[PDB]
Amino acid sequence: PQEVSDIKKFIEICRRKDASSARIKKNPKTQQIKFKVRCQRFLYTLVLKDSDKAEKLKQSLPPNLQIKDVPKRNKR
Amino acid sequence: RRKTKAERNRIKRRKEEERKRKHEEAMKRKQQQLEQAKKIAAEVEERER
Amino acid sequence: VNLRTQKRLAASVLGCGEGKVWLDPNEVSEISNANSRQSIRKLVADGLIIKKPVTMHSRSRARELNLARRIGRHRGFGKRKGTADARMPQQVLWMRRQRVLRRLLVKYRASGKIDKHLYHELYHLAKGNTFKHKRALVEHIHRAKAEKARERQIK
Amino acid sequence: KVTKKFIINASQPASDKIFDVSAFEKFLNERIKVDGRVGNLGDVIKISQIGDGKVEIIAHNDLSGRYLKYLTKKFLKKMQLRDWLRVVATSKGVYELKFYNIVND
Amino acid sequence: KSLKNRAIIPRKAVKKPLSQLEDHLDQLGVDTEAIGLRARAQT
RNA sequence: GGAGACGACGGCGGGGGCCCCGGGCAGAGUUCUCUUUUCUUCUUAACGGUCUAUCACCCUGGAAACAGUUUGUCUGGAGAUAGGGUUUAAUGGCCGGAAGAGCCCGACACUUCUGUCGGGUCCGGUGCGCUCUCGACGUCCCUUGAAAAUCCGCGGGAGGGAAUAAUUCUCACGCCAGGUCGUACUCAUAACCGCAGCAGGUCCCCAAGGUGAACAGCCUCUGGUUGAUAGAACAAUGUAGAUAAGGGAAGUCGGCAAAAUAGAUCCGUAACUUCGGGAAAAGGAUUGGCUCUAAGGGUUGGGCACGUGCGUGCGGUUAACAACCAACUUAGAACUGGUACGGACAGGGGGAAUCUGACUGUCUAAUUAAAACAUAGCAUUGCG
RNA sequence: GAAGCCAGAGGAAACUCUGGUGGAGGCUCGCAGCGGUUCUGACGUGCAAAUCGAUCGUCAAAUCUGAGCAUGGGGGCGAAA
Repeated sequence: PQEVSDIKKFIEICRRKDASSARIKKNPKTQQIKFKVRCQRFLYTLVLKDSDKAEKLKQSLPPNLQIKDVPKRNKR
Repeated sequence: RRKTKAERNRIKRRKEEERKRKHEEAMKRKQQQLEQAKKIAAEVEERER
Repeated sequence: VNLRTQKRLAASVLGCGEGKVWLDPNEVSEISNANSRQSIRKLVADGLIIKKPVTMHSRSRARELNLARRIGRHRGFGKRKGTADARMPQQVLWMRRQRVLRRLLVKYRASGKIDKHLYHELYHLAKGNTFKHKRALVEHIHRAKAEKARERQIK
Repeated sequence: KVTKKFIINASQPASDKIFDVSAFEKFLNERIKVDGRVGNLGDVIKISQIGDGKVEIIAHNDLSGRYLKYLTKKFLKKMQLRDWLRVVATSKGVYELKFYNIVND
Repeated sequence: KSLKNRAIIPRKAVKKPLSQLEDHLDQLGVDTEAIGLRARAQT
């Protein structure tokens, strides 16, 4: 797993061809939001403060990329 | 001359403060990119084109 | 009715020893019908199988004995069983004393109370077992300062 | 000055006239100790009844709800209700007294 | 109590019988019919 | 050329885990009385990023009034101290993984099928502790404590290389592939060997709390057992464990056996001697509980003038002061119970001599462990 | 408690004395392990074709031990019985 600290790098990673899926994790106790994109080798995580602009980053993400919110319980 | 324990502790605090300042500066840079996200996406698409 | 399998499965499911598994004695037929871990989990959720809590091992007496020994009880000659060195090594005492004295001498030299020549002389006296503790070293330093000041006033 | 509020809700056994709220308030007044001394509430701890089988505790020291639950279980043991009533933390600082699960035989 | 060899089963893990609860409240002098323990008992 | 690739032992320092202490939420137990109580959960992998971590190395400069420095006396004009840097080394901090997991608690639902939803999972401290690991030292040797597969660096400069652009880049990302065999269970007072489900034998890893010097003995937690034909009675003689008035070896081939001694602190300790020993020689004084006192530690922190938190130029060694934090030993004193105070457990009887083998060591598995054998030392013989 | 080391007191020095430090030894008490001294011991068609109990020797090394491998009866191996 790798942490991406730059929005431009994260957008390029999400525009890569092997980007199979992406998910959004919300941690309200720490007031943070994580964008995780699954590629062939690595899972890339961008960590942001929970904010409206962080919500609008989803619209700048590519539309063909499937994006899902993480539920509160990981059911098997 | 030989420095004292207080001077060594002051140097250590100064280095810790520099590391902290770098961390907040990097976080602020990431935030500014987050508000400038749409223009960044436009530039990435233009470069790909 | 034999419940050895159910007790083994309940121990594995609850993550405890088999001696901590309680099977309901009034539901022996219903428990005997459970042949799978899923049925065992269902019985645990229904409360027919529970995990018993641990047996008490309190530390209260150990803590009170530690407090009494801290304030000085139970330390007499009738209580000691090892030799004085076995209880408290002289090598450990010497190591602590030498580290204390060298730390104090380094602090004094760094702050500028003593000069480097006096530091070296006191270091070798401390290695040669002149000073019993930090207080004795401090009085020796004060007397050396007084003698040096008297010599400077005379000259 | 930090102020903590605690609720002991005994409304259901109080309505069933099993639990005596005034006796419980007297018991808390005589048993809560401050600085290791009973009868030393002073201006630090206030105990009152806010009605409907509820006891309200204001603390300005570091009084703990676990200590309040300990004293509540002591009162239940004195009143022969320990085997039949349970003190359950329902919210932050709220402890409710309720019956254990009953089976119809 | 047998706390030297084993711990006491917690009271919340055992369902108390309604007859025993009614009997104990009766000796404590509580009118149980006015409060209706029969509806409160599970089955 | 390096790695692979290397002994044993000793103390010291760092890190993980375990043990221990305090606070907090939740749950459980105790509650005649007492107990803000006792106990339980409170966790974070590989793989990565980032900031740091002893040795060592580099730069300035040139040390006697020698200095630095370890528990351990080594280092320095072959360049020390000091000041500033560079690097080997993480099981260290933070972040990604990762809370979505696991764990704990609660409220509903539930013929079964099945569950559903809430609340948390936090903050510190300590060490001659135990265990593993790493590092720097040191000691010993007429003993100096593997090899190969395999991987990497360098020396060399053969080839191969550009503006029709080239690239034969140990960088990032992307694409493709990974066969065969073993894998249950026991590892022993019933899964092995001893004719057996035989009190024998059979190689390792992990190893909690109390007492205590201590993986001694005794008691306890986790986890296991409660299996070894049973019931009744209590004669002799047994086997095993004990006590016995007075005497105290009168017993017996023979003090055989038992008893006595035993831990720790202190006083004291002869002959002989290869000077190392003898020695814990011998012979004495003491030891519980309670309430106190004293001693032995760590961290942080100095005034001006300017420039502007650092730089200077100064000025001062009573910080010999304050604030905060912390653990175990040692000594001294009063009081107090007593038939006992290393109260169980654990745990030398001592001495005077003689013979004998120098010592440590070894053998007759299943009757002999010894003056036997070996040993170092000494002497002789053969061999260029 | 051996070398080595530090300090103090002497001694012209070599050295001497005192207090520490240090941690050597086919040294020593002793747990496990290894071994096998003693007992009118237990057992004696035994739990056992050599076992059991107490006691005892040794316990940092000429210590204990696994696997792989070598030596084969006119032999081997033998701290030699």
